Formats: sequence, structure tokens, C-alpha cells
Amino acid sequence: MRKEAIHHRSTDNFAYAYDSETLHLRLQTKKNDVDHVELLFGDPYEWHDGAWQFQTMPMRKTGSDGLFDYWLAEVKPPYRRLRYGFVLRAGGEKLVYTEKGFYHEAPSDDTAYYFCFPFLHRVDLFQAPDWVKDTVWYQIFPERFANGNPAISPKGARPWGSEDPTPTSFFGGDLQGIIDHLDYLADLGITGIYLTPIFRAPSNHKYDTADYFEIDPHFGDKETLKTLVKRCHEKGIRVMLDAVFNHCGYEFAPFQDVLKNGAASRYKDWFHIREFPLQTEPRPNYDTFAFVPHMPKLNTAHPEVKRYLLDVATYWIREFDIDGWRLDVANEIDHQFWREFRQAVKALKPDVYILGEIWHDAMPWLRGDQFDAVMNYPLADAALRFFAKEDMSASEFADRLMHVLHSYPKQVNEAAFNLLGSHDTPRLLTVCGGDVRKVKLLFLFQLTFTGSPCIYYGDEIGMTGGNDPECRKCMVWDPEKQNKELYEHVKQLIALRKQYRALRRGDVAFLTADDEVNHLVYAKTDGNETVMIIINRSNEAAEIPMPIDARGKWLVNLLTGERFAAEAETLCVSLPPYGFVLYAVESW
Amino acid sequence: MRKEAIHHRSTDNFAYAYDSETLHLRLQTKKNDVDHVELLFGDPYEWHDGAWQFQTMPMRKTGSDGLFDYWLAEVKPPYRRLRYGFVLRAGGEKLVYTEKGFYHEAPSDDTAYYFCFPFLHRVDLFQAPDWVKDTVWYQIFPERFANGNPAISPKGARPWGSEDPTPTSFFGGDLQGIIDHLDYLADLGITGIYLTPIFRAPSNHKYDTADYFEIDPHFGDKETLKTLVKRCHEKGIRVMLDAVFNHCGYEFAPFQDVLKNGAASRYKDWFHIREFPLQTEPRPNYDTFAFVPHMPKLNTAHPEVKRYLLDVATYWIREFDIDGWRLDVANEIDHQFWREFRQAVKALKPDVYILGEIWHDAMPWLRGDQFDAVMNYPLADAALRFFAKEDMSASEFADRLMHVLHSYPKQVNEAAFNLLGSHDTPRLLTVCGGDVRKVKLLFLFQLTFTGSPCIYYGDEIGMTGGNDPECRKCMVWDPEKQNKELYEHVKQLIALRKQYRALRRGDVAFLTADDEVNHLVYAKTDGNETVMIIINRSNEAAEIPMPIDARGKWLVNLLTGERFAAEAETLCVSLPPYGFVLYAVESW
Repeated sequence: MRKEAIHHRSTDNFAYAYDSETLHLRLQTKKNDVDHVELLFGDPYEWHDGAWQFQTMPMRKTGSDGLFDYWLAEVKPPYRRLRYGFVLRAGGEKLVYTEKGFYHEAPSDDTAYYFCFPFLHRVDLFQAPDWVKDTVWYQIFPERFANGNPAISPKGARPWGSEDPTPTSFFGGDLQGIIDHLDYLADLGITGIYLTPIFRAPSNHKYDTADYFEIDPHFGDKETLKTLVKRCHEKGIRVMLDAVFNHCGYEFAPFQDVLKNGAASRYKDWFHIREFPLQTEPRPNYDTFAFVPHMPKLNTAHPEVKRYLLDVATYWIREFDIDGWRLDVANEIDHQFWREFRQAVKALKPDVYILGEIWHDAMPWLRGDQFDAVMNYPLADAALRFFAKEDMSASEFADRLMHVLHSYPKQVNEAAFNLLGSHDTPRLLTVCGGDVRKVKLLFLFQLTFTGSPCIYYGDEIGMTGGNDPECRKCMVWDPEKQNKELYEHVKQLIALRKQYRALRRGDVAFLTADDEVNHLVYAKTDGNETVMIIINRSNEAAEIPMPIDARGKWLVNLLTGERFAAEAETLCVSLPPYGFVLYAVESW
Repeated sequence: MRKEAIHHRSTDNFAYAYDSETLHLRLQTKKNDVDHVELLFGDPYEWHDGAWQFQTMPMRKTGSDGLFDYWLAEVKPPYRRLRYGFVLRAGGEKLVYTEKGFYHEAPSDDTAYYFCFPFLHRVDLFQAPDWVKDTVWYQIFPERFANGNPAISPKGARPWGSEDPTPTSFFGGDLQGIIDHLDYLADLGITGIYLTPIFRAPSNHKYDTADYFEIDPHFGDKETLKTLVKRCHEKGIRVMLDAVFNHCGYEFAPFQDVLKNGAASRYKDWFHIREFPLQTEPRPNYDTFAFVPHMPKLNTAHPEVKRYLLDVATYWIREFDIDGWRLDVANEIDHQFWREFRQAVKALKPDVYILGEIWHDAMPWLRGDQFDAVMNYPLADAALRFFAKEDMSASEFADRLMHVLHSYPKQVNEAAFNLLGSHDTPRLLTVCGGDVRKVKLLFLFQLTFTGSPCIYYGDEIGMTGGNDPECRKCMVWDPEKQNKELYEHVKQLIALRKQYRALRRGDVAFLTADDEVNHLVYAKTDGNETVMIIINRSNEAAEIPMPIDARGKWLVNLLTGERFAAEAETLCVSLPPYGFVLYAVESW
């Protein structure tokens, strides 16, 4: 029973608290090494006859990447304290994995033997706002969405050639634009907009931030903004702004002051100037975003700086009732600051959503003391790798999916910002080879996957751009130039979700085969709810089977309505080339 | 090359920052599955020709429990940001482990492939006070050390029968006692005392705390205390007090007020009263330490409570310049509080030592935001399991040792409170079967192991008690009743340590054999320093071999002085029954 594969730890995803009364304890073991695995537990203060008392509950397998299995144990310890170990049996073999080691039997003379969860505290419980779990985000890039009261920059009118626009130059877009096409989104079905930086800055992208307290004139003013919000909350849309605290622009006052003062500048330590005489020759002589001189790294460890950004994070939450905060290059900021950030904002408006940009494992930030979630780029990676590049397979995709999924405690996943692209990646369509057949499948996956998804403005109407900055083309508002077939598709999925719980906040369950490299079928479940999803990632009609539960009464096809009855053990679903279909099993 | 064994994560012990310029990245693999394993790295912003640039450094094996190996990579990333992957080669096989998965080759088109350490920040660096790394703790239990100005409780005079004392009753001990025998310790060589609760409380153990701001009259007063400290700092001893914040006593004012007010008590939420009418019938109807009615659990999540204990933690640090804080049942307190605790105390007197009582894995508390270390009980477990019970073997002991050791980032270990017993466990001697031969070996291990050790007052002079409360017998101040042979032993080890760096803050390295179940030989190293330690955990003379380095010039035996020369590849060390010996290899 290969012990190198078995593993557990009383921290993070392997062990955490779901609610103020339940704990989640997951055990990782080899592929199909263990046929079982019970959870041995008891209060660390429960004894009898000088022997630590404890009972054992069964743990069920909940997935498995390519090599491991992952089991789970939902236990509500009485008095909130509990000591535990695992009893995995693979036939005649019986082991008793414990924090101390393995045992052919369960030690009872001491508690020190087993792993331990001291005390379940609500305060340490990871709790993201419950509302983000039901919404569908739409991220707009102001400088390219919709032009309003032309108080814009003197340059390039709307769109150019069918191809070649987006020249790292302004097109006129502004905040007034969003306020106008608000009904377009309200029709589509999005329940929240995440919009790129809109604070005073000399650039088509306000990342070179010059004044965190003043909205770039070009986009508008506090009034224009005050409207966008009012109107949105009216429609049921939450506005999420972008916080660029990791750095500033060559125009930021303090930094500008480190040029007409230097070492005398009261803002010398506001940055990371290793050597003075501020020389950005071969490259900046101070820390910058990448190597961007016009992007000095701020010193968040500095009391003043820390007090500045923190007054900024609360300003726009007070003066504009915004419902979130996106953190640009959030992973490059000292953990200390973020807990202070979370304390301020969650103290002001507890419902604010703190999202951090982290294209990699962000466990260190999702412990409940900092972020509420991150821009889930790893999932997108897997999605694009399957449907777009068609690199991996249905089983590998299912694995890599069951993987990243398990590397976090449920609640964390239940609030994941599941995007597929953004102002920083090639357009979804160009990535699909122009085959809107695939794009339709991707939207089907995302809008079918639990979490808090987000659509990149252009991508819903068959837009095409590719790698940055081509991915920020001006929005296509031409009813003739925009794929309504695709737009319609996304609109029915967003609603299919809004009404089918399991789709937005339920547990997945893949059913892939090693031989059938192109057949993906998974079931979103949530209590009695079940919404199966068949998919033929092929370019030739296929016959993908789908098992129906005997307890099922009906089998209503979504997006079409064809509602039939189970009465079978399996149902060979026939699909066209890159076809797909959804089913919502009943119960009787 | 079994992939189930390989594993890494960009968090905790597997990856962390040692200093403000160096990172430690450890890779775990199967037993002897990999003959090598290089560290592939580079700045996440280092590109060329649309390809992410990176170089590769070799990683060395630094240990291995029973199944794994653990490798290590010391890298100082330029600009403080770095993306990495591992290249493990086992013969012809070559894998490229990455956060995304395995690859027969190193992907270069994207950085998203590899693991990532965003930014090395001093503020997030785990830094315990450098002084605790050189000291040797001595923990006294006031109510049983030395009687001073008899302002004690009316009961039992000093000691009783050779056996049967310690009846859960006071013997008269007090703070004046310590101030008197301070030279005894100053001779022994201890550089700091950790003393059990001394705050007003009706009990031989002040855990039923009744007033965190007032020293139990019986022990003395602010003056007596002010002296103990002054005197200690004079001798080079740091005083560490015990903080009992997880609960209080049936006499604590607030709780006492929840009896003459009940629901009207302004202190109703100061505790965890599930049901009112406060009934501790079959057992408390509110949360308690174990099930101790006279020990109500405090509510640290409450602003007032939180503000109370936090004013207590700083009081005795201001008014008495104490150098530490022991946290009783620290693991049962909400992580939130501890970061607030650390912020207060480290803000007042940064050098204060925050120690937490956790008899199990405390990674969640040793991230640099809460504790400086914990009462390392797992190590003691292994030590007693080897030398006392003689349960496991020399190789198993070495493994379990290399295990717990690797489950933490170095700096954490370098400040571990390595004790072997305390007021809560059977006496070291009784645990050795009265065989002071073993006790001498245990002291040899501990005082030879890196970290910040601590001796339980009685244990140094061949005292004997056993399981609580027998382990709190009155100190044996009788020159005739106290084993001077053992006392002398400990005194020469404490000095052997005080002068030989590698012993207190260096890296270990076991050399055990599968056949020779009773021969343990390890080398403490630190730069040029090397102090070998041979040990024959047997009851019959043995011939344990010890390899000498060719670069070695001398080979001075410690505790005896016999200094000879290497001139060999190995040196068959002959030892008596439970003998042992230390060597300090030279260099030339």
C-alpha cells in the first residue's frame, strides 16, 4: 500500500473549517492503492480507563488527479476540538496513518499520536462574500468599450481596418460609455462589472497611476462614476475597481518629488531606490514592475505609504459604494499589508470583494486573512489547453482539473474568479483558431463550472484580437459585425446557470475514459440537483454514453426543452462535430 | 522514477525566505529514486527572443525520513522575484517537475509553467530573536523550587517520604526562593528561566488565574519580581513568564460577575456560555479547558477581552522587562488574536520571546506572523522513544528526527524550544527506569541538538517523580540527596555547547545503519566547525565506527581532552555499555 503516496497535514486544504461547526479533512493516497479509508477521531479530552476514546467514520473518494486520489471527511467535532488519524484498508492490509507515523492498529494510550485540529474558530474561518458565488462577471477596459460625452484624448477615432487596430493609443472610450450600454449587459445577464484602472494616468491603461484619488478626466468625474454605480446597483450589478498598489507611474507626485529633492525628498523611502542619482539607464536602478522605469515599486512596508494606499482602498468604498477591489500584481506585495488591507475594507463594507491577480498557486493568500480569491488563471490554462489548443485529453483535462481544484479548501473554490482571458491574454476566439464552435464549448465549460466567472467584454460577440495589445480592440457595437449566434449562446447559459444552482455552486464529477480521448462528461450536483454535461471535443459526430440514475424521473434537455424519461442504466448521447448538451435529471 | 513521491509547494517549509536576500526551496522525492535534482530558475521578467530565460543550479540531499529524501536549494534571486521548477535525473530518466506538471524538457515559452516566489520581503521573513538561539532554558515551578520569606500558605512543610509527596498541595515555594539559588543556576550554566504562572490564583498551579495583573501574594510582589529580573539580567538570564489567556479561574472577576448578574452581566460574551443558568452539572455547559468548570474558556474574539489580555501581555513587559511569554494552550486560541499579540509585544520590546504550547505540528503558527516557536514536544517524543523506552531504533530515530526537522523552515528550527519534559510529563529519570546512564545520554542529545533547549529544574540532579503531579516534587537541595555526578555531566555539556557553535546553531547529519540497531553517530556542523557525537545505546561494550575527514588535522576528544590526529578514513570508537563521546575535528 505504497506509503510514499499517502499524506496529510493539519493545515490549509488538507484540513480546514467549512463553517463554524464543520471541519473538512482530506487524505491523499496513491491512484487505486486504497479501497477504503476511515477517519479515526475524538475529542483530545475524551478518555476512559486511561485510554483516549474515539470512534471512526467512513471517508469517500472525491476525485483524483493523475496519480493521487484524495478522500474527504466531513466532521462536526463536539466542543469544537478534535484529534484525528486515518485508517486506510486495501484488502487484507490495514494501516493507521497518524501524524506520528503508521500503525497496524490505532494507538489509544496517547493523543499525541494523531494529527490535531485544536479549536474551530469562526474568526479563522475562511469566509468570502456569499454574493460573489452567484454572480457572473464582465470585465470592461474603459478606454475601448463605449464612447460617451467626448471629453476624450485628441487621437484616433473609433475602429480601423478589420485587423491592425489597438496601437497602444486611446480611442476615446470613457465611463459615460458603460452608463449607456448598461442595458446591453443587463440583457446579457452579467451581475457585476470588473473594470480596469480608471484613476488619473497618462496612458490607455491606467497602471502608470498618477493619482489614486482622482479619476482620469478622460473617463469622467465622481459624478459620472456615482451614476455608473447607482445605475448598476439598480440593475443588480456590482462594480469592482482595480487597485494598483504594487507600483505607480513616472507621474505620481511622491516619485515626481524624488526628482526635485532626491535624498532630501521626504519620499525617498516611499520606494525601493537601491542606488541614488536615480538612473534608469540600462534599466531602472530601483525596483520596478518588470523593468519598467515608468513604474517604480512602492514600499508597502513604510507606515506612510501603507497609510496612503489604505486610505485609497477605503475612499472609493465610502464615496462610491463600490463592491470590490482587484489587486494588480497582488502577489508581489508583502503579506503584512494585505491583512491590514482586508481589515480596513472588510471593516468599512464587509461585502467588498477582494480579488488578487495571481497566475499561480495562491494558497499563501487564500487562508482567510487576506484575499477572498484570485484571478484563477490555472483553470483557464487547463480549459484553453483542452478546448483551444486541444493539447491534452479529456482524462488529462479532468485530472488537471480535479487537481488545482483539490489544492484549496472548498469555500476558496466556491468563490474563485474563474476567467478565461483578459486584457492581458490573446482573445478567446483567435485562440480557438476562429472556430466559434470551440469558443461556444469554452463558455459552456466556464458558465457550467462552480465559482464566480468573468467574461472579457469583447469575447461574447465573436470578437477577435489575440496577444496584447491586440486583445483590447474597440468593442464591436455593430449588430452586423457581432456574432449574435454566439452572443445568444452565452445569454442562455448565464440564465441556465442563474436558475440551476448546481451549476454555480455545486460539486463537479468527471466521467472520462482513457481510450476515448475526446469525450468529456461531468455532473454538477448540489443536494437533489443534478445537471449533467456531455461534450464531444471532436470534429466528427460521436456517441458519448451518459449514465442515468434509477431514482431519476425525468431528463429534461436544457436549451431545447426535450424532456424524456430515464428508464435506462445508460443513454448513448449522439452529438455533432463539436456538439454538446445539458441535462437536468429529476427525481422519482 | 515514481512521481507519487515527488512534491513541492511554494509555501511553508518547502519554500520560504531565510534572510532578506536568500530563498530556501526544498524538493521531496522517493527514498533513493533520484540520483540528482537541479533547480531550474530565473526572474519571471527575464526573457529573450520570446523565450523565458533561466539557468540551473544543483541541489543537494539534506536528509530523508523513512520514505522521502528532501533536497535543498539556496538561491538569492536578483531583484527579489523568481520563478522555478526542478530537474530530477535518475540515470537516463530526466523529468522536469513544475507547478503545472512534468516535462521531459524545460518549457520556455511561458513562465506560468513553473512554481513561483513573487517577491522576497523582509517583513514576511520569519525572524525569531537571535538570542534565544544561544541560551539554555531552565523551567522552574515556583511552588516547589525554593522557599523564601515565608509569606506562604498554611500547609505541608518541605518534602515527605522518599516517595509519595506532591499531593496537589502547596509546599511554601516562592519568588524569593529563585532570587536566592540564582547562583546555583548561574553555576550550572543556564541563560534563562521559564517559570510557570505566578499570577494571583488559588492553586499550587496558577492556571486557574484569578488576576493577570497581580502576582499571587504567596510568591511575592512587584518588588520581589523586580529583583528576580534585575538580578537575572545581571547574571545573563532572561526571564520568561507564563501567559494563560485561553481560560481563567472560577475566581476571575468577570466570570465571578457572571454569577451575580448572569445575562445582565456586562461580561456575558467574555466567555463561551452556550446555555445560561450556568450549569456545570454532568460537566460545564460552557466551554472549558478540558471539562474543567473551574476553567472557563475566554472569548478572544471579543474586543474587550482581546484588549484585556493584550494589555496584560504588555504590562509585565513594561513594568518588569521580562524577555518572553509562554502561551498555555496557545493552539486553542484563534489565530487572529495571536497576530495582534505579536504586534503589541514585538512593538514594545522586539526581543521578547513568544513561545506557544503545542504538542503537535505547529506550522500554522510558525509562519512568522504569530509565534517565535513552540514547546517542541514531538522531538522529545522521539528522544524518549529512543533512549528511554528504547522503542525504536537508531535508524528509525534518525528518520523520525530528520522528519519533524524538515517539516519546518530552518530559522523555525533554529529557535525551537527543545525540552524533554516539564510539569506536565513523567520525570526524565523515572522514565529511564532509574538508569541515570540513559538520562546522561538524553542530556547529551538535547544539549547537542540545535535550537533553544530547556531543562526541567529537578531533572538535572537525578530527581525522580513520574507522571503528574509526581513530576512537581519539591526541589532536592540536599548535596547528598542530589546526584552530583549527573549535575556535573549537564554542566560540562552546557559549556561544551556555549563554546562550540555547531552544537547550538548548526546542521545535524545522522550516520545510522539498518543492521546496527543501537549505534547512533551524527555530526553537528557549522562552517568549518564539526563536532561528532558517537553513542552506544546498548548495555554492552560496542565498537561504533566514525569516519574522519582527510582535511582534519586534530581530533580533540571533549570532556577528556585526549587530542589525537586523524590520519585515517575511519576510527572504530570503542564505548562501554551506555557510553558515548564527543569529538571536535580540526582542519589542516
